[PDB]
Amino acid sequence: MGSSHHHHHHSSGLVPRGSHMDIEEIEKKARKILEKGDSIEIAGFEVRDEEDLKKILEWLRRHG
Repeated sequence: MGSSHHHHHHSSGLVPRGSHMDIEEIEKKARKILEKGDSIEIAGFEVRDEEDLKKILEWLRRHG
């Protein structure tokens, strides 16, 4: 019932420069490769889809 993994639409994106530094800012650059028809290797992890971007999102964000 509603298997909606898409947590980000990516309409365009303002592409901000936050003091916090969030993967949101990086995802506007990163996903732009994925939607163009290539794969971007983020932090040595080969991201091919915005689904693969969710793994490097959570793993890098949890990496204290």
